[PDB]
This record gives sequence, structure tokens and C-alpha cells, in this order.
Amino acid sequence: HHHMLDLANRFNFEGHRIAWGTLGEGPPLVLVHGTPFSSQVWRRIAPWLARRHRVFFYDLLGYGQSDMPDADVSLGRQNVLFGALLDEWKISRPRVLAHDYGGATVLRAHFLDGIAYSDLTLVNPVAIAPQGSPFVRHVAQHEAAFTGLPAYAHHALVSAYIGQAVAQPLSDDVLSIYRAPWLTPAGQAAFYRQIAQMRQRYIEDAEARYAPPDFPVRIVWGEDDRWIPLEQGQALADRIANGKLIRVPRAGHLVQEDAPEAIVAAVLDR
Amino acid sequence: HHHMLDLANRFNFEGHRIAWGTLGEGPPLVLVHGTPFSSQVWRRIAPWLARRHRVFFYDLLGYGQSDMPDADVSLGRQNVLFGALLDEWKISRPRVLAHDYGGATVLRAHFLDGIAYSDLTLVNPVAIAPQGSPFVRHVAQHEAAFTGLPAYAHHALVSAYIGQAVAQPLSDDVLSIYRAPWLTPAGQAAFYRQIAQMRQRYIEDAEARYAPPDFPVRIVWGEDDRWIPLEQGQALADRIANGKLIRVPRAGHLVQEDAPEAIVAAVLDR
Amino acid sequence: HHHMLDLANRFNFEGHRIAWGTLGEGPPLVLVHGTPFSSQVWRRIAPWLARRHRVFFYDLLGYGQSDMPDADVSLGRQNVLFGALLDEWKISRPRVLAHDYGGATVLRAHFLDGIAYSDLTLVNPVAIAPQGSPFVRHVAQHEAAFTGLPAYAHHALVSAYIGQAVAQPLSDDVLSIYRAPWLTPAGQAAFYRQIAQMRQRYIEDAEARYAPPDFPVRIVWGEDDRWIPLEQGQALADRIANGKLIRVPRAGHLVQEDAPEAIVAAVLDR
Amino acid sequence: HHHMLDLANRFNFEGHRIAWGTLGEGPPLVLVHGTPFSSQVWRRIAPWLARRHRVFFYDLLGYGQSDMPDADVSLGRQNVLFGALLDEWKISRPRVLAHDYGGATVLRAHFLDGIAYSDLTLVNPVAIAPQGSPFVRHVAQHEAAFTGLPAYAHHALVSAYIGQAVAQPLSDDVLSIYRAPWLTPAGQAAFYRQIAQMRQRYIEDAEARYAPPDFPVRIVWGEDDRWIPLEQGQALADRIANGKLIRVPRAGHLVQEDAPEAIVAAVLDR
Ligand SMILES: [Cl-]
Ligand SMILES: [Cl-]
Ligand SMILES: [Cl-]
Ligand SMILES: [Cl-]
Ligand SMILES: [Cl-]
Ligand SMILES: [Cl-]
Ligand SMILES: [Cl-]
Ligand SMILES: [Cl-]
Ligand SMILES: [Mg+2]
Ligand SMILES: [Mg+2]
Repeated sequence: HHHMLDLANRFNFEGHRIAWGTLGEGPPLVLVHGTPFSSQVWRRIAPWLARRHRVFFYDLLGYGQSDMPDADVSLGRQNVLFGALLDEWKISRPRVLAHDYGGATVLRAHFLDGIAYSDLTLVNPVAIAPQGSPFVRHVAQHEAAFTGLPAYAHHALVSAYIGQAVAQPLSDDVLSIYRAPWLTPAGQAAFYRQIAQMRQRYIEDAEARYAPPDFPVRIVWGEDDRWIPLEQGQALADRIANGKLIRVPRAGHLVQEDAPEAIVAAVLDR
Repeated sequence: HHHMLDLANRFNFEGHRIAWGTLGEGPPLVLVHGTPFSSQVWRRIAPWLARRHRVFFYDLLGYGQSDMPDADVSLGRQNVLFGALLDEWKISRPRVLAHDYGGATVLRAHFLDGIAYSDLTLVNPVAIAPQGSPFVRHVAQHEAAFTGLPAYAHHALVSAYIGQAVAQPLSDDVLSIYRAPWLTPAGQAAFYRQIAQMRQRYIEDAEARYAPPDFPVRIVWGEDDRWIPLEQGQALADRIANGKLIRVPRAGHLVQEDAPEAIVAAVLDR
Repeated sequence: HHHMLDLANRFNFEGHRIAWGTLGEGPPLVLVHGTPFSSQVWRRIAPWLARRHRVFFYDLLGYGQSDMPDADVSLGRQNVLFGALLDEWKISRPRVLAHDYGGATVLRAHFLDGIAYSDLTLVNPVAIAPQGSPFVRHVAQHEAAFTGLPAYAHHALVSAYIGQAVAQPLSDDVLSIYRAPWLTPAGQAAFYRQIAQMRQRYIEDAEARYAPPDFPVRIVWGEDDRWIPLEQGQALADRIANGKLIRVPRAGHLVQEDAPEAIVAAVLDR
Repeated sequence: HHHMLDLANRFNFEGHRIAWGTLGEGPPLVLVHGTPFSSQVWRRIAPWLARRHRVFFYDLLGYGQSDMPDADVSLGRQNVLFGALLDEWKISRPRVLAHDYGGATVLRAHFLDGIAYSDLTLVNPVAIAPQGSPFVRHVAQHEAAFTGLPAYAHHALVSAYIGQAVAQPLSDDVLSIYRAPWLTPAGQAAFYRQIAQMRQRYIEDAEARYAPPDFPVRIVWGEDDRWIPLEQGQALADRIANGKLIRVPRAGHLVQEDAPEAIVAAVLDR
């Protein structure tokens, strides 16, 4: 596979270590991943965006190379960390590129917390409620029953769940990039924890304020998304992007794997 | 793959349909499968045994093509069904070939119910208490939590669980033979039902009476079985087979897939 | 996989039908593939370039969906066809995006035939002599022996040869896209024919004239190319691009499959 | 996969080392493989035949672990070696189990050289003229073009050719067992060498003498054999086996991989 992004740095967020890294120089561009993934979703994207921007990426608290504490790692926490990183990085009016729960996080940070962006690219965002597959919804009710699974059975569930996000099946090498953080004893608990902490109110609170903002918004949408119906993406575009949707054929929820070129084009050909 | 066995007959067992079939002519030989499989474990074995025997095979109540009722399908039921079928078939002193819970069933039918056999070939039988893999032991405590899973997640767990039974991974075609009965709504509930009903007492009651029986016994034992430790196979051989164990290297629990030739040899090369 | 590009049009070139298609509106951009592939190498690239350009793509004579005649299909012919299509399409100073033998063809058309471009993006071009893989050099000496192979053996060789062009193995569905044109009786003969017609002089004639052209030029280079050494890519960049290569890590010859996002970035982030 | 047979011994055949091994004790049983394979075709069969026989197996000159000389390795040589081994092993009237060119060899040794057997089991033997797949016939006419292939192309050809012998595709681990001897520089030359040395006369000379022998003959025939038409198997059965075939459904030429249990049953169930 293509190389993993180097998240060399550690930011202390309220006693938790947050992994982050940067590439390139120029105007700031911040990349925000979703669940159950990590900044590695940008490994074929960030290097091309870094030719003309200083690109920032970090792993959400509870994900990837960041700490996975027995603590609040929900969307109620992630926009606080997002704002804290922008201040740590001393950046103003960043370009923002965000996927899934990362999209929820930057929509909360703008509409609830007032953070100004220079422009915003969303990729299959979780943005209007209710949201959540039946698996997420069922697992959230039996957390201890799933965290206690034998390692191989957990391995199989994580592998299948990640597989639902793509229209083209991943190679095992690539699937491993996203699965591996969840396979340690801490990671297995962390996987079901962030599912169990999901709550509709985090998205509903942001959605109540949606309106076209004072910066351009574009929404890249994998048409074959098994998790969110296409018409929900169009409804979001109607609400904040003047009805504009960048539809990506033969791509599922994880457009970064099915069609990273689509995201590169959307950001660079703006 | 090889042809599936035709189980074209239906026997009424206390109001439940039991699928069964036969091949060949000659002395009777009855094949008994275990969990979570079906008579299809004999599809590469029964045709060769049928050259000189009238071979009978049936699907346990709750498995395969037999009915999957919300009722007792435990080992406490299966020996009753086994004896009822021997009566229905009007067979006396069959040769017996049995695997896993099929082995427990024919051991109970002989040592508890007094049924005489011509000879007995066991393949990785569940015969010594306690028995239960980590997945079965864990899932037994969370039945509704697992039956409630979305189809693709249950699909993932069943595929992985079946995979633990073999040393050489199955092709998808062959895995599908064993997985498919558990994927309908009734099959999904039935899969977790037969796990929830497992009890050590069904094995313990037979084990308390173990001794060399009044017919030849041999035990074919896949050495790499992930579900039953070799020590219990050695114990069974010491208790009922005068220390004789046919160890099969590089074969897991499901010897019928890793090394069906070993079972054909054990039965035919007396 | 992603949709195949629709090449619904046919151009009559000296009695041979040439397949081609177009997407988008605006300034013209022409895409030129290489061997042994087709315009399908642009199926994840052309749609994004078509957002702001009218994209044209065609299959080289002897390739893809174009006719596969028992005639000259070498690079000596392809620049004549390229110029004929530009005239047919009535396009002036197109942007050009070209790979492998497509690069050789557009370099010949500019440096030998004087055709003007407004911009040139080359991807792992065949441009510096000598060029040719071990398979090509061997098979060029035994055309009849390989054409005479039974279908499944030719199938295996074409599959293996195509696989040498990528760093990440293709799915069988994607490999089929590129292999299928070569599997008919006519396609099997055409595959070895275009190998046997290769000659270094077609490259050498163009190379003698290389200098920085009067339009911008950039070279995308998959670093792990098994068919062209990096040093020849650098030599070309030294001659026509002021020493600049856009290096693509973990990408082989067929950057379109290993890293299509790199090509999209190189064209659009100009 | 199941472990490889240990051919621990070496026999001097006319200045060439021949690999051979034995398992078990009791009456002799000699196993003879065919092309392009080795004694490893018996790795799941020989251990079960050894429970009551002393089983002998060796690799044909030119194959497997035996020497691969630039010398005659054809069927014209192999019956000489077979007779020399029987004499070296001091065995008389052995049971014989032979496949493919191994069948041709033991048929030639009996009907042309007069060696008496006590029992003969043939598996998809080469025995009736003419015999030879289009791949074999074409490669035999262009030997130098194929031996000079790049290693990866030879690897793909050998893999595909072996794949034609099975109805169920091999795992790569198992395919490796059969492919590996042909991948060294010496093995690559040796692979095309034994194809190029094939001649119909070796079969025709034996076929002219076929008649029911003074020992039992059984013919195991994989019904899906792509290399030898079923009609030639029935023709052989009519001439030396009283018209009897042991048909094996859903098995190809290499019955040892598709259905080793069928060969075990055929030898032992008597
Ligand atoms: Cl902090
Ligand atoms: Cl909620
Ligand atoms: Cl219990
Ligand atoms: Cl694709
Ligand atoms: Cl013309
Ligand atoms: Cl030349
Ligand atoms: Cl190998
Ligand atoms: Cl000949
Ligand atoms: Mg288990
Ligand atoms: Mg022992």
C-alpha cells in the first residue's frame, strides 16, 4: 500500500495524548477523519494537498494513534479538541476537509462554536439526524457483550463493519491499516466504547443552526454509501451548500478508499 | 465443490420434520454430524462408504435441512431422535460414524440408552466434560444480544466461527454450504438457540458410564482441533478404546474437510 | 469497479475504425493511453478532468476497442492517427495528458510533426531510448510461438505481464478490463503483433529533438515502475522540464491504477 | 497444507540420483506419480495406505526431488528406472498405484518388460494413444522460446498449466508444492525438456500388448479430467479391467488433490 502518514507530534488535550502531523507549507488546511478510522484515510490525499497548503491532520481522541481512554470520546468532546488544536496551531480561517464524524465535528465547531473557516469540503458527513446503522444501534445496547468477544470474533466484526463503508473491497493490507488500532485489548474496548457513546443530540444541536455560511461549502458524496442514503446528502447540500452536491459514482461511505482522486479534485479544482 | 448429499426424506419426530437420506446397499452404517454443521460434512465420505454399506445420514433436530424449532434441540433431545430413527429405519446393530455432538449423541445412545452397534468410529467427538470453545462459552450468555445482530454481522461471526474448525481454510463455496442454514431469520435464531441450550450434564451423564463397549471402537482425531484439546481425545481413547487413538496431523476439528481420506481409511481399512 | 469510459464514437483512419469518446465542456484536453492498455486507464481520471475541460480520449490503433488490423500499429503510425484526430475534432493547442507509448506518440507529434499544445502532462512516458521489458524483448523474437498458445496459457501470460505494471495488485475485475481485448483470436494475435512491431527508432527520432517546448510541461513518475528505470525519467525531465519530476511513491508504471489521484492533482493543481 | 512426504533416500540410476522414501511395514505397495508432478501427490494418501503396507514412492527421473539432467527423461527411460528400483528394493509382485505418466510407466513395465504385479490401481492414466493437451503439443514444438521466458512469466505458465489438472483450484501453498521444483534455472529448463521429449510411440508400444492380466486391475477416473477424454479411460477399462471404471465425480486429472479419499477407498476397500 501507499505509505502511512507520519503523525510525529503529540498534543496534550486535558491529560490525553493526541497524535498529529503536518505536510507542506502555505495556507492552512486541516483534515478531520471519522469513525472507525484515523488520519490514515488521508494517506493518498494529504500529500497532494500539501503541494500548495500546510496540511494538518490529527487522530480523534479515542481513535488511531491518539489515546483511547475510558472517558468521553463522543462528538460532545471532539469539537472541543478541534478548537484546541486550531489554537495550538495558531491558525485562523483554515481550509477544512472532513469526513463522517469529522464532518459532524467541524460543523459543530462552526455552527455551535463560531469558528471561521476559509472554505469547507465535507465527505459523506454525518450531519443530519437521526444517524447510525443498525449494527451501531444494536451494539450500543450490549457493549459489554461485544467487548468480551474472543479476539478472532472481534477481528471478524471489525473487518465486516469496515467493509460496509466501501464499494470496492479493500486488500487485507489496506484493511489492516484501519483495523489494527482496534485489535489490542485497549483498542477492542475502545472500538465498542465510541459506538456506545454515540448520541443523536450531538448532531441535532448543530443541525438546528444550519444555514449557508460566510465561506464556500462543498460536499463530496459517494453515491453507494450503505450507511447514509444519497437523498440525505442532497438534503444537506440544500441546507448549507445551495443545493450543490459532488456525487461520486461507484464510491461508498469511505470515498478516501474508493475514489481518493474525487476528494483531491474537489479541493484543488474548487 | 463436490455434490451435496441428497437428504430427500422427511421423518416426523414429535411433530418436527427431520431431513435424512441414504446411499448404497449392504450392512447398515449411520452417519451423525455435529454442531454447527449438517450431513453435508459427509458429502466426500458417504459415497465411498456406500460402495459396500447401506449408508444413512440425517440432520440433527435444529440443524441443516431439518426443522429448527423454538424447542429443545440440545443433546438431551438428540439421542431420543437417534434411537427413533434407528427404529424407523428398522436397523439393528448399525456401524456408526459420528462427529462432535454427533459423537456425544451416539455415546449417550449407547451408554445411557443401551443401543448396540456393530462398531463405532468417532471423529473429534465431544465426549469428555467440560467442553466449549471461548466463542460458544461467551455467546451462551448473550443469546438475544447475538440473534439481534444485522444479517451481515451475524454473517461475519458465523463465517469466522466455522473457520475455527479447520486447519486449511475453506473455499467460499464450501464455507457457504455450512453457513447458509444459519442465515435466514429462523436459522439465525436457531444458531444461537442451540448454543444457549448447551449443558455439560449431557456429556457428564454418558462419561460416568464410559468403558470399552461390546463392539470395536476407533477414534479419528484431528490434532490441531481448536475446539477440543488433544488431552480429551487421549482421555477418551484410554477410557473406551484401550489407548488407541488415530491422530490426524495438520487436521483441525472438521476432519471431514481437512482430511476426509483419514475417515474413509478408518472406516474401510479395518 | 468504477464505470468503464464510454467510447461510443468511431473515426475512420485509413480504413480502420478508431474508438473514441468525449466528456465535459470547455477547453480541450486530450488523453492518450499506452501499451498494452486502452482509454480505460482514464476511467477514474477523465470524469474529474471533465468538470472544467472537454476531455477527448481514443484507443490507439491496435488497442482496446479500436480495430486490430494485421497492419502497421507501431509508434510510426500512432502519431499520424493522433494528428488526424486533432484535425477531425477541430481542436487547437489542446491540453494533453499521455502515458507510456501515448507519451511517445504526443512527443513525436510535437517534436517531429510540429503540433502545438497548450500544456503537456506526461505519465511514465516511453521517451528515452532504449526501452523494453524482458518479456517484450523475448516475446518480440517469437511472435508465432506465443500467438499459437492455447487461450488459457495466453490468458496467464497477459495477466502476468499486465501485473508487472502495478505496485498494488489489481482486482480480477479491474485486471479483466485491460486483459479482455487481448483474449479474442484477433486480440491474441494483436497483442503479440504490437510487441513484434516495436522499434527503438520511433523513440530515438523524437529524442534527438528534445528541448523545453513552448508550453508548460510536467512529468508524473511512478517511482516503482518495473518497465522504465527512474534514471530515464529524470533524463527526460532534464531535457524538456528543467529537471522536474512529480514523483509518485509506491506507484508502478500504471500510475492510473496505483495512484490516479496523483495524475488528477498534477493536471488540476497546475 | 498437509506436510510433504519425506523422500529420505537416494538411488543411483545410471549416474543420476533418484529420490525415494518409504512408510509403513507389510506387503509392498509402490506409488508412481506423473507429469508435471512428484511423489508429493501422495502426501495425503501414502500415510493411510501405510497402516497395513510397506509403501514405496519415488520421483521420476527429471521430476520432483530427483535429478533433472539434460538427458532422456521420457517414458522410454522411466520404465527402466521403475524396474531397477523394484530390483533394488528386492520386492516381488508388488501392489501398484500409479497416476498419469506413472500409469504409462507401470503399464510399459508390465506389458513390455514382463514385471508381475499382485494388484494394479491406475488413476487417470496416460495409456491410450494419442495423448497430449494442446499446450503440451505446442510447447513441445517451440522449446527454446519457452525455456527462455522471464522467471515471472514461466511461473505464471507453470501455475496455469497445473491449474488445468484440478476441478477445485489449489491454494497457493499447495500449488507451490508442485510448482517449486520447476522454478530454479535448472527446473525451468527441465520443465520444458520433459514436455519436448514426449512421443506417442511410448504409449503405442504398450497399448499394442494390452490384455487382461493375471492380477486385479482397478481404474480410478476423475470425470472432469481436462487432459484425457473419459472415452479413453473406458477404452482402457474395456481392454485390461473387464470394462469397470471407478468414476470420481467433480474431480479432474489430479484426483489426488480433488478427491484423495477416492483413491484411498479404491485401494483399501477390497
Ligand atoms: Cl489541554
Ligand atoms: Cl441517542
Ligand atoms: Cl452447563
Ligand atoms: Cl476501477
Ligand atoms: Cl482516414
Ligand atoms: Cl529496434
Ligand atoms: Cl512456488
Ligand atoms: Cl510423437
Ligand atoms: Mg471458537
Ligand atoms: Mg496420543
